[PDB]
Amino acid sequence: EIVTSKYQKIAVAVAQRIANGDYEVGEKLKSRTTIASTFNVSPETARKGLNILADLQILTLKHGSGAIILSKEKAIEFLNQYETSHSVAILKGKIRDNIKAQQQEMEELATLVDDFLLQTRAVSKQYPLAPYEIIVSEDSEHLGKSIGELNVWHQTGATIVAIEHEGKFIVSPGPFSVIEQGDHIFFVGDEDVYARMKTYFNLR
Amino acid sequence: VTSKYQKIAVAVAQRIANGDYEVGEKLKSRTTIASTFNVSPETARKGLNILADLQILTLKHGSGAIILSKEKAIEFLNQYETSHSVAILKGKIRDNIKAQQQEMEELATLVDDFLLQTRAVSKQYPLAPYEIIVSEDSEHLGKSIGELNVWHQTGATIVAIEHEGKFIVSPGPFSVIEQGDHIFFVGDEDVYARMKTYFNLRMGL
Amino acid sequence: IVTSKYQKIAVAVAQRIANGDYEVGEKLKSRTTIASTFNVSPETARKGLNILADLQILTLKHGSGAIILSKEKAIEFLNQYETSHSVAILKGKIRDNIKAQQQEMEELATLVDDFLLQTRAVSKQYPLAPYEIIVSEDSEHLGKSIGELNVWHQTGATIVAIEHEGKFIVSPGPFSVIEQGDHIFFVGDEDVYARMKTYFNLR
Amino acid sequence: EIVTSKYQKIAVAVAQRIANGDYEVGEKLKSRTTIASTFNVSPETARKGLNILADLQILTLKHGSGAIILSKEKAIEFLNQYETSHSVAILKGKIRDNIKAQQQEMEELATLVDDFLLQTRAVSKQYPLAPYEIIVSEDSEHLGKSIGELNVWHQTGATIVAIEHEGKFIVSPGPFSVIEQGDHIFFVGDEDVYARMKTYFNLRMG
DNA sequence: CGGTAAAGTGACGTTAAAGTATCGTAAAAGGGTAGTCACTTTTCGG
DNA sequence: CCGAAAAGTGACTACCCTTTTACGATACTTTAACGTCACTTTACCG
Ligand SMILES: Nc1ncnc2c1ncn2[C@@H]1O[C@@H]2COP(=O)(O)O[C@H]3[C@@H](O)[C@H](n4cnc5c(N)ncnc54)O[C@@H]3COP(=O)(O)O[C@H]2[C@H]1O
Ligand SMILES: Nc1ncnc2c1ncn2[C@@H]1O[C@@H]2COP(=O)(O)O[C@H]3[C@@H](O)[C@H](n4cnc5c(N)ncnc54)O[C@@H]3COP(=O)(O)O[C@H]2[C@H]1O
Repeated sequence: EIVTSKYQKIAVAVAQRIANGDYEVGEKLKSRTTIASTFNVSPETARKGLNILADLQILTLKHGSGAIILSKEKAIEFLNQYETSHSVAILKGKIRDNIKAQQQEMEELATLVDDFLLQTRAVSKQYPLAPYEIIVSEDSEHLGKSIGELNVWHQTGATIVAIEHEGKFIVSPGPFSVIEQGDHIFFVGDEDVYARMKTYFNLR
Repeated sequence: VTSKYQKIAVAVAQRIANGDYEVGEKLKSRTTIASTFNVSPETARKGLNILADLQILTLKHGSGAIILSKEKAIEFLNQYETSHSVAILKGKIRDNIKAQQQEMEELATLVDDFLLQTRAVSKQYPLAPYEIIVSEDSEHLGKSIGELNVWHQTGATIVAIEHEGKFIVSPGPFSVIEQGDHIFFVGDEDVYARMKTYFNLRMGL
Repeated sequence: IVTSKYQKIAVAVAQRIANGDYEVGEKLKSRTTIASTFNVSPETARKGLNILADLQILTLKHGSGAIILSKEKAIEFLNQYETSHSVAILKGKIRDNIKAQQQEMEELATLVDDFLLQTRAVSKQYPLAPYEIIVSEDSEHLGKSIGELNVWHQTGATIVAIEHEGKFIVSPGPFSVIEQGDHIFFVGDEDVYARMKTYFNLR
Repeated sequence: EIVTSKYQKIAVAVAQRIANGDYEVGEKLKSRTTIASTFNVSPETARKGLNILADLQILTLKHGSGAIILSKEKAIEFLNQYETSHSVAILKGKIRDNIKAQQQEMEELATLVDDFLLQTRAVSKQYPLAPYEIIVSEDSEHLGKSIGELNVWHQTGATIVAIEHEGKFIVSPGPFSVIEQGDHIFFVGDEDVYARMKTYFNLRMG
């Protein structure tokens, strides 16, 4: 997710304090070791954060001395740009997460289409008396009705051989079997009957 | 297609060009660069090798980095930016997004035919139908499936009739069963027993 | 959680057994011959034959080959394989994947929109570097607007900003007034700079 | 872009000949080196192509007797089966080209947006001013006109500092400089002036 | 009171460690190769 | 004319080579800490 440098984190924190006014312009800061203990960091790590601010003309520290705040206006500008552009950073990170996730989806797609082709080949390899099958997952006035109430053969030309409901099968279902949403209908007919069944159950 | 070494180069060229490093001021070479940019000394060294190759600085003094000319640093910045991507980078990203949008449209249509080329989905379950040859005399011959009311008589769902070697799939109630036809139907073993009895086939094993 | 060629071998051989092409008594060819017929490794063929062995469709205690065991259990295995593998279920997954990818790209499009909006355009760090003069000398051109002076036609300069009493107006237009002591920021070349200096009596 | 084993090619070729009738049913496909010489291929790749044929039950094999042709109807059916499924597989191979190019453009997008962030922080470190740069790449009633004819400052609030045309820059352009399609316009102003310039030159660009 | 020297503290620079990424090597599998094995056909001899 | 032997070819198999994928190791980069150096302040002495 979001990771920044600890050095940067310290720099941003102290720059925010300066911009808020805790450290006024011209405020002395003979520091290193004291603020290092405030931040529970090695005294040396403190400078790693405060000379980056000096080259950026936010403060001035002579050798062996304390940091003197220089420009309120420029420290404010820098802190603002950094935080709003670290929001630029968070948006950037979300784009990289999104594109990597999409590469993950497209890799799954690759294996799916290879697997799809493999199954189409293996399924064709038999041919005893293959029937036609659909999943009635869309809303339709034909759901919650029995096969006889629908009068299926007269509506679509299909002969239903089996209904799968909640993973269970009824073969040779008869007129009293009910077709419910999500059920699988196995049926025989030709390509036109398959097309009729798809339209009849609002499947495309 | 770029690494942060270029960014270092631009940053230090910017300092030189603004006048932050006065004309002829010396840097502490790798140590100063690493302390400033947080970049490693090995990348930094190539970063400054860039400005050496363009004569913005000289490194023949192991001590550090001597800056040479502010005018050449400004030249560097300009050509660098123009040959790289800034407002072009915004345009390139837009072009990339639109190219991928078109590629996805092509993909959507490809898959449509791929899926529609499957004009049906089969199962090859054990639901494959029993086959009986109605070769014996029977009161049921010469009648239509609907007149017989077959499912209610035997529990069978007829999927096809073979008559004179020709098949009718999904036969409906008006198809007639004639002597010698083959009836294909789904059911279980008990449905098979009912069909065999119904059509006077008790002789068959 | 379903990817295998050995399963394709398993179903193929089970379909042969169940249809009756391979009678019960009959022996299958060598594990190496089946691997070559199905164009795969002997090891994957070993997995396929182990599948039907675990389902008691074949036994391999003989080196000559695999002996067929049960035609009905091959049929029993075809039913279970149908369930596990699934047919249009596979197609449906591809449609869902495509739909999810389209939504992910819509999210990406909007993300980039804000990223690019930012708030403004950009910069090319050009030597456009605008000149600055301070109009501190007396001049008949002071107390006049940029349009009244017709500056570009007089000096070749394009004024980008005026500083007046320490405050800035950027893109000033023809109605902005140049007063004594103001700073004029402008673009042009060295000759334009020279014209501006002379024009405002800065020699 | 085609990856069918050599064996499989050999099988298809000889099966096609059988289905055409060049190799009749009782006629024996004898001479294995002689079959290798027919296609100038190795005799063992040919022998195995024929073996895969024999195992799909198109021809029968036996010592001393060249492969005898068994069934016309089934060899014909199998030829047609390979004809459909192989093009199905080629269509599958196509979606692969799409996913590959798109993954490449995503890896490309990732680098582009990383550098875009790099540019934003780099330009945030500016000097007195950074003029907005627009590329007038869209069709517009304003193209082919001079800055003075357009009366740009009064239309948009922008002061144009330079035009880039055919890679050449004119600084301090004046009213007689013309804006042509594809030019880069550099101008000063604020965020609102930028919005006016973008609208004025038909750059909504969604 | 002024100057000098010493000590202490803060900063800067350099080096080391840890984590992540990339590349190379190795292993496994899938597909082609020649050697061997057997069977059938042809020729010769009885 | 029939039988036997030899030769040629089909059938068989163990193997080898090539390609792809996965894992491991090395390298690089970033962040932290130890050490050393400089500057400032104080105290003491002249
Ligand atoms: N292929 C077949 N196999 C076995 N028997 C068949 C049959 N076709 C028709 N019948 C029999 O004839 C009756 C009328 O069939 P019909 O198709 O007109 O009218 C049918 C049909 O439109 C529909 N239906 C019933 N089962 C169906 C199924 N499995 N598939 C499609 N439609 C079915 O409900 C109506 C009443 O069905 P019900 O079973 O009470 O009554 C059925 C049934 O006893
Ligand atoms: N670089 C530019 N960017 C944007 N628009 C430009 C432009 N150059 C010319 N125009 C537009 O064309 C009009 C006539 O410009 P011209 O240079 O002849 O006549 C100008 C010019 O001599 C002078 N002027 C105005 N603004 C100026 C400026 N920022 N710098 C220098 N001269 C300016 O006053 C006259 C009237 O100015 P006004 O703005 O009413 O009208 C301007 C303006 O609308």
